[PDB]
Amino acid sequence: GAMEDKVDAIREAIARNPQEIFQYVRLSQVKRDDKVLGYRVSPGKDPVLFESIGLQDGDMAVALNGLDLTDPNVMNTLFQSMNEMTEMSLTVERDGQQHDVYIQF
Repeated sequence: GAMEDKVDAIREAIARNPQEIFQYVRLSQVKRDDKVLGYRVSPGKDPVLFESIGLQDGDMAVALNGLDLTDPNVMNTLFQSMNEMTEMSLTVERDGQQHDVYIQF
């Protein structure tokens, strides 16, 4: 009950300031031969949000709100655009299997 309420209070703050999502969901580039495969996703300031979205440790994001995360320049665009979005749809590869996960702010 209290974790759900805490997750709702984080979401509300993200809704008001979407870049705050990056305090909770950390992305770190994965490369193979100098090509970016995507971003390893890990929990940030309070892991409850990362957990609530359906993310697990070791997941690699390959698409985010329709942005192809193999594009070496796309992070520029992601950050420029985040404050304009009201959800995050993520496609992650998890032990070699893709999953779509979702949070509406």
